[PDB]
Amino acid sequence: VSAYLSRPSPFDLFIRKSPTITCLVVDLAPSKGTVNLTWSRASGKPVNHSTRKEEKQRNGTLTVTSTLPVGTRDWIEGETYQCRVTHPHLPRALMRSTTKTSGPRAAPEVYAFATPEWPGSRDKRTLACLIQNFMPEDISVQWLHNEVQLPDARHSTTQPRKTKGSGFFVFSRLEVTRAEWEQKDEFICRAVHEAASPSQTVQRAVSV
Amino acid sequence: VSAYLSRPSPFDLFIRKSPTITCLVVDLAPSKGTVNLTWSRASGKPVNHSTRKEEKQRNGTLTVTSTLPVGTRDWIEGETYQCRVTHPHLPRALMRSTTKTSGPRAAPEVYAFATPEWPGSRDKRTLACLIQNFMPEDISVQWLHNEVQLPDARHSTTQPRKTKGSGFFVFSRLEVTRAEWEQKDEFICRAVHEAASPSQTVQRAVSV
Repeated sequence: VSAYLSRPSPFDLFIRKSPTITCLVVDLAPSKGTVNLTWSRASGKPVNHSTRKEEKQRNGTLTVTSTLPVGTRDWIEGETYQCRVTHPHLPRALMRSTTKTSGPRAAPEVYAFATPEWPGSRDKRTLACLIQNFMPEDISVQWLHNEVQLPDARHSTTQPRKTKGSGFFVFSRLEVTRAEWEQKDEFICRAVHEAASPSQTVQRAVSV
Repeated sequence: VSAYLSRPSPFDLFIRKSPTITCLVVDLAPSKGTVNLTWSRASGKPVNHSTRKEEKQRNGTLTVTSTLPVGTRDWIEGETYQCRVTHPHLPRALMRSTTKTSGPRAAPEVYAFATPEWPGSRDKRTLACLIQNFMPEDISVQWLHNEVQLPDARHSTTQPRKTKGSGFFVFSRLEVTRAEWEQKDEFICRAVHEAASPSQTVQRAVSV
């Protein structure tokens, strides 16, 4: 029985302009009672209506999440939100809180590229992107075929990792068909991040 | 209070030829009693002497690990080892087990490269490597300046991530000085993995 609270994704915060935070509760072994999640603002101000999702996987996880729409300005100004998790059997209630990260800011550096695909085949052509030197750690990464964005499910992005002083880096891998591999020059890796002024967005086409 | 048991690193198993497994126990809040770790072989056979390490970080973690030297052949043949963790306050003892992963095998594909370093500076030149299409997920990655291996602490490697059917991929980043950046053609990314016959090793120099 664990719980996690995540900050808004930069994409939802700066592009979409409709930030949300999510409280995720994982129950390795389900005993039946209801799992409650309560939201509150440290400032005492009112919180909006949240969305609850319950999903079972007979593997060993009754996943439960609650997504709370957050004010854009309030979040940027530092409001702190709290998720109070109430599971039937446990003594004390779980409590998680989140706020914007403070500290210095640094823009992301983006580098997209293709992996050598030397004939004689059994395959998977791959495009990949390295995004680095950014801080804080929150960032949204997305692939585009020119001006149109591809579904998220198509790429795999690693978790932000610290480095030597610089800040953070993330790596994204995108497997593509032979067809789109012929127009790889048209694929673009885009990063959305707070420190990337103007418009918190930085992108680069696959170098060839 | 959590526990983790890891399999041997491919490097220790195939190059060094002296495999070890490690039981790591993390105690977020220390109450003082002793933390015991007991090793056993599912086959009942004798286990060697293990090495115990205790380290404190007033942050909130009394880390404790026990490393057990493992037989090369026994491990390759499928022996299963168990770590029985005994902490003072908890009711039942924690138990973790590990064995070689079964299933299909696939060699790693290695691609090393340098990130564009366009003048006008405040910096960090970087070399990076993408290793993919391998399975099982255990792999050792290392950087070398020609024939000599660099200290591990110098690079950062992501955790193996699944993909679409293919298998796994891992990304490694290596920040270098302006000096070594002049001889980047000499840096090599090497992967040690079971399916990479001959000698379970595959490497590639930084493409330029």
